[PDB]
Amino acid sequence: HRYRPGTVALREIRRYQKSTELLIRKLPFQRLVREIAQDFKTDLRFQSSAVMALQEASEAYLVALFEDTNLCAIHAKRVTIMPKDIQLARRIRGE
Amino acid sequence: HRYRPGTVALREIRRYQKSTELLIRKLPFQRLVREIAQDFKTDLRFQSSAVMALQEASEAYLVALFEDTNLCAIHAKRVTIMPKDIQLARRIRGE
Amino acid sequence: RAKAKTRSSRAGLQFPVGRVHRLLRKGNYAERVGAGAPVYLAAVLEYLTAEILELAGNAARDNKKTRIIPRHLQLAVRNDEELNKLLGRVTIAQGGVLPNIQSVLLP
Amino acid sequence: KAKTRSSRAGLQFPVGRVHRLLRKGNYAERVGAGAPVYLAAVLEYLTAEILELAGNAARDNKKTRIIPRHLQLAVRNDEELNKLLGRVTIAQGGVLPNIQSVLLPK
Amino acid sequence: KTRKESYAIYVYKVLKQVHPDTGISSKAMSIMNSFVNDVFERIAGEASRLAHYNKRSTITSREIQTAVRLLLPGELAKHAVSEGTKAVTKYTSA
Amino acid sequence: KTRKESYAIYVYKVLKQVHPDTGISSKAMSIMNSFVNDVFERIAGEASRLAHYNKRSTITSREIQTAVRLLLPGELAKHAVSEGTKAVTKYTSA
Amino acid sequence: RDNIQGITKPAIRRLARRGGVKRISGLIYEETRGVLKVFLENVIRDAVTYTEHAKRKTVTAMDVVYALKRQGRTLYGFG
Amino acid sequence: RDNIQGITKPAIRRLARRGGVKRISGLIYEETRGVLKVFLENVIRDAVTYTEHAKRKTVTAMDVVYALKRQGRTLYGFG
Repeated sequence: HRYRPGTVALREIRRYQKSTELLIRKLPFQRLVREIAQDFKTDLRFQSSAVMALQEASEAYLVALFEDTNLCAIHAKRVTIMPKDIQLARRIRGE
Repeated sequence: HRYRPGTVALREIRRYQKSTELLIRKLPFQRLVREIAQDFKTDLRFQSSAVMALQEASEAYLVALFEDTNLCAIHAKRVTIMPKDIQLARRIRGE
Repeated sequence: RAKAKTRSSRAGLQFPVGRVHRLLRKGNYAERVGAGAPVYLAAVLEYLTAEILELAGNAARDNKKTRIIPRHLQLAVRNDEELNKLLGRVTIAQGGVLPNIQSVLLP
Repeated sequence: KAKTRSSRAGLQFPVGRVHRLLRKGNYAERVGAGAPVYLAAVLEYLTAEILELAGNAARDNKKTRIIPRHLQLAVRNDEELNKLLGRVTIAQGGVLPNIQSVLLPK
Repeated sequence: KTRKESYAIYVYKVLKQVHPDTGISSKAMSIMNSFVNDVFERIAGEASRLAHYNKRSTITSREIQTAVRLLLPGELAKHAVSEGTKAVTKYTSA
Repeated sequence: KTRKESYAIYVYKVLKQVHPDTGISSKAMSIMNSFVNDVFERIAGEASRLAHYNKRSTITSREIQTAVRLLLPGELAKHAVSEGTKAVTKYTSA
Repeated sequence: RDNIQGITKPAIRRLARRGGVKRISGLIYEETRGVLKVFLENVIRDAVTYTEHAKRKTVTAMDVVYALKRQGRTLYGFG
Repeated sequence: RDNIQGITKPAIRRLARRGGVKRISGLIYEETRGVLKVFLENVIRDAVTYTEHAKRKTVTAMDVVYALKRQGRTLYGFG
């Protein structure tokens, strides 16, 4: 007994559009932030609350960008996204 | 002796992209601005420079919108612009 | 000396008046400040807060709950046209998104 | 003998006027003694940087005076100055020439 | 330690006035505090700029009214203006 | 009538240094005069904001330097900061 | 009172040619006129409010510049 | 010290399924990973400058809020 391509994706969309959890992991993101911050100074010491704010802002920005690129992709009679759509959306937005 | 379609449009683009002036006539724009302003208040008198400033801002806005619409149109494997492109370009930026 | 009467009681309000006056004076917004500006500002702020809180509380009753959590605030804010226009570039922590799917991906 | 403060700092921009504008603009309640010099120097540097490119662009067209088209050409053609002033419309400026490669006839 | 001020009691009183039986958590209080602060800052800054632009140095009710009419979009603004006027009248009464 | 003040001779003095054989027109002069006020207002506002942030009431050189570093992007910041520091040192030397 | 028709057709063509196009359909003009009217209404209202506050009857370009800056289309060359 | 590999493929898939996408190609992940770094650097540089100006050796959660505010993305909740 096997499903067909298209159903479990809709089920996943419905399940994930009704929650307020956090998707990305914590420790890799914290390590990435603490490594990126190394290029401007030395021996910096982060608090225990800025990382959460950075994570929230990054997640919101990525979600908005993905929604816009999906709209731009479906504009052109297609159901798939390729980097051309992302580049065009970024160019049109103003970035 | 005739010109195949397309040449005159390119000539016009080249001619009009290398000069600075005002395209729309003055008196109809003045009448439209006066009517729109009178719609909100009665016994209103205008100076001589506000009309010019409004005209300049309007021209710049329309030119920018048309350029963005042309880019969105050439995205989807076409040469002719249609109202769907204008609507999508307005929607993406946020208005 | 007579008994003290709080300035908020005279105007029939709930938000404080003296605190707003002191904040306006000490924030070097202008050289001098009149008298009715704190009253006007307090009234406007109270009206806006009451409207938003009433909408959020009305929205929060559907889920068969009693308390209020930021999800209800986001749901109430994003479902009103004028409030959505006002807060056009504001992100709320742990807010989520409204359920919405396109009309072409459906079977 | 009175000597202007601009002469002491070796700057062509005024110093007293900037100080008075800073004090009377209710930006803060106290203003330091050495504040205006930094602002004067920065403004002078920015003005010189813009004017050099403006004149260099204006020299091309076999002309002497400067018209706003030359200023628009100088501002748009640079990278960082475009980022700084990518949020301003200049009256009587024109548009940078560019045609997409697809529309060309072949 | 030092003392820090907030807008908790007034918000709770308004909530009790509107809805009789309804609780609240800490995150909602923080969000309400931040929103109130942001709106107050915006309105006060706009009023100060408008008052300065006309070569006069005083902030009175007219500047606040004009700033409110300029900022708030649509029907909302209308309602707000009316409310404010009533309050001032009461202060004039007593 | 009444006196109106604007930057109209300092720009010409600066222009007479980089290029000694070039004049300017009226509209370009007006554009250049209007350009300076925007930068001045932006820098002054950022400096006032930063000064107010740290629970202090004073404006000095460090706040202006930090505002200049924050505002100007790209590569102009280094040259601008160097020129400002040199000018401040020269004035302090007296 | 149909002053909106004074914009006429060839002006849109000239603007499009300046922007850069090679082919235009037959339904663009209505949308262009609607967009222009929508923009002008907001700009005019914002300009009118300022001169209403100052107790004056004549509108000056200074107020228009101020409204354009407040909404934000910063314009240079008009004081 | 390669840490950009921490963001993996199923994480991107989960993050994508909130706008309504239904099919995912094979080259989106690299572009997203390249995009994220620019935003992170842009925020972090301003946050570090704000922290440095106050003569401190730690980053408060408040500086990040005023770092985000300047660009045009406010954040309610942390103060």
